[PDB]
Amino acid sequence: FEGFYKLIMRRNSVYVTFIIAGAFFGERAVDYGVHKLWERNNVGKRYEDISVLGQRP
Amino acid sequence: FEGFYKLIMRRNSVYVTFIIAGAFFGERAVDYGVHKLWERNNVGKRYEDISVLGQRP
Amino acid sequence: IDIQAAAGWGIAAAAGAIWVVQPFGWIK
Amino acid sequence: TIDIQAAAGWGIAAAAGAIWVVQPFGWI
Amino acid sequence: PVKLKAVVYALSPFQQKIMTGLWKDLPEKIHHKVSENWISATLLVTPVVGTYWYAQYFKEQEKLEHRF
Amino acid sequence: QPVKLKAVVYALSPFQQKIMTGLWKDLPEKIHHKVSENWISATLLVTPVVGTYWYAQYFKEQEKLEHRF
Amino acid sequence: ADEAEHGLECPNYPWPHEGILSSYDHASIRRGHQVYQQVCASCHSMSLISYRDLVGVAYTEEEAKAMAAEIEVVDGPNDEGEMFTRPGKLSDRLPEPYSNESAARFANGGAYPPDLSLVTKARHNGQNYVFALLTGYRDPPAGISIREGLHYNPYFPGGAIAMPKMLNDEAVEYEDGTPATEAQMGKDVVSFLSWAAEPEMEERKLMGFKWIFLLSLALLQAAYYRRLKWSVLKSRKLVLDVVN
Amino acid sequence: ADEAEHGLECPNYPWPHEGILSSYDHASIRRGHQVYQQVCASCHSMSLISYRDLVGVAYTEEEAKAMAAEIEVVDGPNDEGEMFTRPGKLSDRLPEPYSNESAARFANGGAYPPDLSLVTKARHNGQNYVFALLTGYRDPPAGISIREGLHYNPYFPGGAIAMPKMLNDEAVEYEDGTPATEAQMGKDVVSFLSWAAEPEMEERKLMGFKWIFLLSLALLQAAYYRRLKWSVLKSRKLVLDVVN
Ligand SMILES: CCCCCCCCCCCCCCCCCC(=O)O[C@@H](COC(=O)CCCCCCCCCCCCCCC)COP(=O)(O)OCC[N+](C)(C)C
Ligand SMILES: CCCCCCCCCCCCCCCCCC(=O)O[C@@H](COC(=O)CCCCCCCCCCCCCCC)COP(=O)(O)OC[C@H](O)CO
Ligand code: HEM
Ligand code: HEM
Repeated sequence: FEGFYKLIMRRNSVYVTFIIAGAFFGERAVDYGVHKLWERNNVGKRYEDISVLGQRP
Repeated sequence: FEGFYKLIMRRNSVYVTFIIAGAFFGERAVDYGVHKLWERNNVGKRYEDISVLGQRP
Repeated sequence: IDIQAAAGWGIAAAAGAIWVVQPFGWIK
Repeated sequence: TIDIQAAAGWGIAAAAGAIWVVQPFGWI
Repeated sequence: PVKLKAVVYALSPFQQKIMTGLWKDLPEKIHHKVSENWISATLLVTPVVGTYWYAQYFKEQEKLEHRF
Repeated sequence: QPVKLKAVVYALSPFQQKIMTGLWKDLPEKIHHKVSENWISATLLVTPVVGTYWYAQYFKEQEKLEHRF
Repeated sequence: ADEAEHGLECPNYPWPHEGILSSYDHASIRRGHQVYQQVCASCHSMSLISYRDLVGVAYTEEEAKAMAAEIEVVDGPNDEGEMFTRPGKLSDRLPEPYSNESAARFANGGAYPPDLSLVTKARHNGQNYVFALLTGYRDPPAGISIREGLHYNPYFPGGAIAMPKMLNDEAVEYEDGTPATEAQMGKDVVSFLSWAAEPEMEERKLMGFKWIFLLSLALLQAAYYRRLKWSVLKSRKLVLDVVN
Repeated sequence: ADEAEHGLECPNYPWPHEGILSSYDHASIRRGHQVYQQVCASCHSMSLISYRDLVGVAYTEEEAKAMAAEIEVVDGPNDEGEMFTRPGKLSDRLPEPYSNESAARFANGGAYPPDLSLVTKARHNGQNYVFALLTGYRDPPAGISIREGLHYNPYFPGGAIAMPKMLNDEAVEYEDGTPATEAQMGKDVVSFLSWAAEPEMEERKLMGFKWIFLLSLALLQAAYYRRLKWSVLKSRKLVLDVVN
């Protein structure tokens, strides 16, 4: 808690590390949520929802 | 050269026209002389000196 | 302020390298 | 009354330069 | 360099609210925008909309008059 | 920063002087000066190159002769 | 006069892939590809598409492999300098029905059936237009005669098309069992053509949602930053002697 | 091994086009072209040369037109969609002996006769090399054996070439009655090849002579100009207080 909260505000290197970590985690979390809602909005329309997927003849 | 100076060099417009004329005429004269030397040095080797020119069956 | 800063800026550079290039699978 | 003479001289110069770059002897 | 005489009092950015002013005096803001700008707006919208509607009317009349 | 100078310079107009004859004036002294001042420099430049080239050709010739039946 | 020249407007249909968060219907893509193979490919080429493009979209790797191996592709030269044929691979493009444009025109009354790789992107209102033209062969208005060899279609500009009607009931057999009605086949083939013209649509849409949400957050932050920096200037009290 | 790997070096021959004011011998170009089309062309392509290139160099326009008309060029497709044949024209490239590189290798024991359009520029000391190779077929040195299908030529790197000796005496007949010995045809065909590799040579040399002469005059003027502008500085007398 207070250790990181005192390092981030007092040393720019720690703040820069915090920015990089936040970018990484936030971009992954939005990629994940945006794909979850995309999957929910398109039920049955996926390539792997094809019933005959695997029998061409 | 002071007589030629009083006709060509008194005004820069005349001088500039004289330079344009010298470029034109001198380049033509040099071209003619170079072509004369080329012809004198390559007697008998020209396309127009092919004995059978026009005579391919 | 010289060694601590060097360590902090090295940590930031390493984190930025892990963030730009994401070789999750090269931990072998 | 010298600006007019300067204009005439430079017009002659411009004409000479035109005939010299493009050399339109086969068109005239 | 212009010779200036003035007294300027300023407050620190960290001692004031940053965003609430967007939504303060909102009726005044709308009223000023409408009352100062309605002529300019008219002079911009009227020719475009009028020309468009007249062109549509011309096309409809021309289409009808070529039928049988 | 500007420099503070005290000097007197006299100059002659370019149209009052000969322009080109000074190129071929005391030519042997010029050659003397270039050779006398520059012979060590010229030696250090040329000798390694020519020596290495000559040694390489000598090596190639002897090697070619050694492989000949 | 000009009414026939432009052609009748195509209506708007609720395609499953319209919408900022809508994917293709992949079963419909596979059905439309079957429709292409058994009807369209006789005279239309799709030269921008290859068998490997179908993998992970409508078929497995093995299915597309066998499908490619069922065609013959010109290869060579061999070591003797002579061309030869071989079964197709995944990387091979869809086969062309004609050697060249002139041979296509000669076999179709002088009209050239255009390549369908980008047809939906190559016409205004492309998906709807193709669906309406495919399902829009009907008798011409009174007083309109269509010259021999052409067929009337109000959606087609001019009204007289050189393509005959070939979407008919039971024209295809569907492996999934859905009735191969005219409207079903037209919808499925337009879905396949939409995918073929715009194969990057789903990734692109998934990127637009994520990045507009993120950039809107950034816009909020930037507004706060500008206002915070400018507050010291906007709230300042200025005292001068002048009045008017 | 040691010396055979690089080959025997070619001599220096006094070519008529050598010299800063020396042109090609155009009658020799015409003779070399007949040697080419009568001996070389059955195995070597000249894909960079068109029939129009010969006009004004070795043939009249009607001569080259009839030459091109003698050959059969593929063309099309026609309105029905088939490839056909037509007489050659001035704009056609010289014909290819083989359909592709694999066919050439199959016809020449696995070796590919290279295109001769730039061969004099594509080998070190090119003109001399080609002449020496063509006239340099002879018996191998004692203790050296050549496998079947190859011929000894000390000029060729390695000494074993897939080309058989082709410049045999009177292998061509000359329109001007020039006796067609092996050396004569070698010189003529090298003249033709050298023209083919550098057809701009005569214009280039004329330009070079003219502009180098003019630029030398300009250099003299530039030296005078510089020294005129600098004389006021170089002849100046400078008086200063300092001694040591
Ligand atoms: C129709 C009228 C003529 C049109 C042409 C006008 C331009 C002619 C070009 C100049 C020709 C004369 C060149 C100088 C002749 C004098 C030679 C000479 O003695 O050398 C000069 C220096 O002159 C030079 O350096 C030579 C510069 C010549 C520049 C090259 C001329 C270019 C010719 C252009 C012709 C047109 C063809 C090109 C067209 C593109 C010596 O100078 P100083 O050392 O100062 O005096 C020595 C003292 N004493 C007199 C006693 C010897
Ligand atoms: C110091 C003056 C200002 C700077 C100019 C520098 C001049 C000093 C020399 C610099 C080195 C020149 C380039 C060195 C290698 C060139 C030699 C070479 O590589 O061989 C070529 C041959 O090199 C040359 O031919 C030299 C040409 C020099 C140009 C001489 C022509 C002068 C024309 C104008 C007369 C100028 C008189 C001025 C009077 C005021 C190719 O020979 P080829 O057998 O393949 O072809 C035959 C044909 O002749 C060549 O095209
Ligand atoms: C269901 C399968 C087919 C589809 C989806 C299809 C699609 C299309 C489309 C979109 C056009 C272009 C219309 C335009 O210009 O805007 C077209 C034109 C054409 N199609 Fe097809 N087609 C199919 C089958 C066929 C078949 C089987 C033939 C030949 C027998 C054919 C022959 C043509 C011809 C000749 C044209 C040119 C028509 C003209 O310019 O008048 N098509 N087709
Ligand atoms: C006067 C007629 C010909 C000329 C001037 C000519 C010219 C040349 C030249 C310049 C090369 C390149 C040698 C090298 O790579 O250094 C070459 C190689 C070759 N030529 Fe020709 N050629 C002629 C006729 C022929 C004929 C009639 C044949 C076949 C019957 C032939 C077959 C080949 C082959 C196979 C090679 C490559 C040999 C190898 O790389 O081992 N040539 N020729």
